[PDB]
Amino acid sequence: MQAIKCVVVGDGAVGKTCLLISYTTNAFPGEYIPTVFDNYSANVMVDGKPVNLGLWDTAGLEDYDRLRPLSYPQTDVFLICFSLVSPASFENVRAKWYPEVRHHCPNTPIILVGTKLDLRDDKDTIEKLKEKKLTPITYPQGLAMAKEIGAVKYLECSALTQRGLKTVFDEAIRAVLC
Amino acid sequence: ELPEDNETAVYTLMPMVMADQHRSVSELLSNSKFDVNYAFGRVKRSLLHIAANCGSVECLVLLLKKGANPNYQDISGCTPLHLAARNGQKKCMSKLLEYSADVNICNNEGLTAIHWLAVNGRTELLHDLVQHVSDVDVEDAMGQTALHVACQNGHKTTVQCLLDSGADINRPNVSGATPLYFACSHGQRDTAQILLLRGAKYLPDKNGVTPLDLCVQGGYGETCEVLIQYHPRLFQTIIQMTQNEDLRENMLRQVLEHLSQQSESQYLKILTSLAEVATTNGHKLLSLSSNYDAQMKSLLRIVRMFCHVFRIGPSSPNKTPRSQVFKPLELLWHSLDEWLVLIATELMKNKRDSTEITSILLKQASADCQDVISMTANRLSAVIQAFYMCCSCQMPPGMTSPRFIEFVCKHDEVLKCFVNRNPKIIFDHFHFLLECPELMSRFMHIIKAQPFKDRCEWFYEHLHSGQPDSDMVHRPVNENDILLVHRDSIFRSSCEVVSKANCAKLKQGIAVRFHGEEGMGQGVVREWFDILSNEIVNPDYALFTQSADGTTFQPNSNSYVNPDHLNYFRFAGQILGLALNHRQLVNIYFTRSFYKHILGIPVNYQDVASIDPEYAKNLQWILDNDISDLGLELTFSVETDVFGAMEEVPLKPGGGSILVTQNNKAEYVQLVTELRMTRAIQPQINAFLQGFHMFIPPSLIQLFDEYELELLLSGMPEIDVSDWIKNTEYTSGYEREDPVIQWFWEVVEDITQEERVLLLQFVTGSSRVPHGGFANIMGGSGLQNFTIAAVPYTPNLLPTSSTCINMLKLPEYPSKEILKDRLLVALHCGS
Ligand SMILES: Nc1nc2c(ncn2[C@@H]2O[C@H](COP(=O)(O)OP(=O)(O)OP(=O)(O)O)[C@@H](O)[C@H]2O)c(=O)[nH]1
Repeated sequence: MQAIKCVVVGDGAVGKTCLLISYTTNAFPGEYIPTVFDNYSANVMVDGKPVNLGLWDTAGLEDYDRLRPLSYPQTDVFLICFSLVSPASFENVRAKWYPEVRHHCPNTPIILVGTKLDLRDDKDTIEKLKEKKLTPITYPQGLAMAKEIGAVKYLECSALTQRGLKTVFDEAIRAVLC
Repeated sequence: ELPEDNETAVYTLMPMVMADQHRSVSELLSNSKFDVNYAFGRVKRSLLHIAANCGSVECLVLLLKKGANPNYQDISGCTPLHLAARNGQKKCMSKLLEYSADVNICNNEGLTAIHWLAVNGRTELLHDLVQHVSDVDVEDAMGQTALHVACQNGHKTTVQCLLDSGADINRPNVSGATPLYFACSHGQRDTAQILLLRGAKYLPDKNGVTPLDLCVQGGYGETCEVLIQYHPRLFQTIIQMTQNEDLRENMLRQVLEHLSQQSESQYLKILTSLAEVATTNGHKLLSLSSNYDAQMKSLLRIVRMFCHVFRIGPSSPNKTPRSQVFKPLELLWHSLDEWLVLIATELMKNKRDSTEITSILLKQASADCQDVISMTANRLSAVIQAFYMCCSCQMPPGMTSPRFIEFVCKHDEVLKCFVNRNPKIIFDHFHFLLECPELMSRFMHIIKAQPFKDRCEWFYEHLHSGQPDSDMVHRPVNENDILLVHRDSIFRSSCEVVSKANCAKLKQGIAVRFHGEEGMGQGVVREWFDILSNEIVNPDYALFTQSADGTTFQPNSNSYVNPDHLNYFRFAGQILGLALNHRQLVNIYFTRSFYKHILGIPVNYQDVASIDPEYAKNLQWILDNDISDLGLELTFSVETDVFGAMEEVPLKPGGGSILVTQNNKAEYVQLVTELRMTRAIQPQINAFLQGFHMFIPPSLIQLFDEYELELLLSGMPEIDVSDWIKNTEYTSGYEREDPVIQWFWEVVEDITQEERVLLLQFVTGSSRVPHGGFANIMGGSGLQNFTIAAVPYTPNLLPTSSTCINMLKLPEYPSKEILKDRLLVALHCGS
């Protein structure tokens, strides 16, 4: 039996908590609660021998900006995450996350994932964004961002309606294995 | 010490609790009046929640002894039990229970300690917890029990403990879900197998979705074999599901593959079932009343799996039974033959009807009936297409079944009649002509008569099928396959690796990376073609000579000096054909003669002027006038270059003794053509054609003439920005810096056409422009519409663009004068 460590990193209010609770329990929280620490698990198969998947999550506060590095050691995969409806978080990837993750762990593969796809599909969301004179983030340049930050792959997923959720972890496990 | 204010107190306490200073907190807790139960922040989470979440066991006991309530729930309804349960801190659990912490409390959604514990699968904690938990089958808001999620995450040990505790095995959800149903949803093997041993029941959901509906959709072959082990009846249901159009074809292939390698018996079963259902669909397809789109799609859908699965051989862990399954198909083929006879009788009816039409012509309701037959022909075109695919897989590739060739020719009139009635049939179903050159000749003239547009896309879909595509995958190729050479001496460096490196490895990759650099970009690679292309036509190499018109290039007659010109010309053919394979443009303008050589079309008299216009004028004049009475005294012998020596050589064996006259002047000019432009550089052409056809088969490219090939190979010669914007004169554009856009429109028209191309060259990387205008711009990810991104303006700022993505970073210039000056400066530096 073999085990791997996977970590989720991204700005607060992005949907990291929703991604792992929805995947593991199909349940979507109704309220708005930041976190300080979380953990999950799953299973996969390799050559007839089970392989365990370990998933860690981290917060965004300044105090946890230093503890989050402390959770990186012996990490085998990273999942940098950003909010598809919040351009500021996407811009923060270049400013904060891409330098930060590479500074602590540059060797391991990096995967870019976009959440809040449900708000991205909602028509009312673009209406309020339009009044605010804002436009949602798009796919083709997001892949360019993945190249710029050296991320192996770029994916888009939902947590409420689960559109494309399952592919996120399949590419992650596929990417790390090969 | 902590301040009297609680907000400052918790902000001070919050950092230490992680550090777990057991002594330090003690004095602060004892000598301060702050309330531990106080909720802080919008979330209103108590300090106990933070302590419980982390592993600082000491702070828990101090907080609890101070009156902290372990049963307290925040707005989310999660108590200290939940946060500690997720992290599986056994010390926290023991101390929580010691001081009156109850485990039966639930959150807003009904999730309890068992659910979080089940998700993480900490069986050791489950052993003790269940003894305390009142009920183990507590349902959530959606009516899902603990076992539902535990099985979904595939925790083999978790389910074993729960079943030993009496957990329900057949609890239906609100929708009717079964713990097997959720296990198959995420494709778990061990949990599904365990459930079958205990005797899990198979029932469908209240919504009507059977468990196998997701299993086939998920394409988890591992779960299928265990399910079919105990329920062989459901094996047929998989075949039935093929009819439904809501299921993706790709998934069904992989699942059927996995079952195939198991044993030859199931391999035969899959083939037989596919043939049987295919036979039923075929008869339904022929019926006029049946839906036409659905039936042909279903039949083609099923046939594709049968063709692919047939080609997948078995493994030890090739005889008759592969042909026996064709016996159910020969029933389908027999009906097809009979229908091909029946339509042949229809031709007699049409021919008999033609007698009435021709008789009226000589002496000089049916439309609807013909349409139905044409619609029937369209449906008949689908089945024959399936028959071709079955024949194609009947033996190794590259060969057409002799049985296929004999009857298709036997019904040549039927096919040629249908195409005339419905020219779209070639572009809808009758596609397989491109494989057999012999069948191509019969329909090539018919196909060429059709509009070029319909020919273009049909070419694209076939060629792109065999591409080693990686664009959307964007997975880097193996470094062993990616070339790594220095850009200096591009012509020499590129060829050296190609010839030295293994041929198989090179043809399996697309990446072009320079040695010692990580640079990788479509625009950069597109620029690599430009530099490489220019060197090919560079007079220094002497490989190609400038044409008389000065706008086209063809191989130089003196190129033979280089000893390895055969090899290098062969390499050049590979590079040029590689661009056509992926559809990138090459800036070189080849001569009319050269493009004909690519297609193999013989040159004519006009091509003579490419080298000697004066001599061509003599060849056109001789044809235009009778020479029998003019006494030219010219035989089939003309001076020609022979290994750099001017000598008199007959054009054909014994031609010197054959006088040229009116009867034989037509060929005399024709023979002279290859004498000058083809034989002279025939060795060079032979090598070039060898390289070019490696990636572009002659039959596929033969479909297009010289003019069409250049447009595809080199691109559109005439361009205009109005195509991008699809307008001529608006007061505003995209409502983005419109006054700047107007100036941007004013500058582009003022600047000459040639320098506007250079602007596109910088962003795109190729001097030429793709066919179809701006509607078919290829960027980093293929089709990508050109766009411009606004940037804040700074003094002496020039526009910039990431060449991989065909997009421009245009600063918000406040005046037109600055706008035009800055781009002009960029042109100077960007050259
Ligand atoms: N409808 C919808 N809402 C989402 C989605 N992703 C995130 N949200 C909302 O965004 C809020 C903030 O995300 P959280 O659940 O707190 O996860 P997080 O942003 O990573 O917060 P931390 O894990 O503490 O860093 C959630 O409460 C959700 O309501 C989504 O994909 N669809």
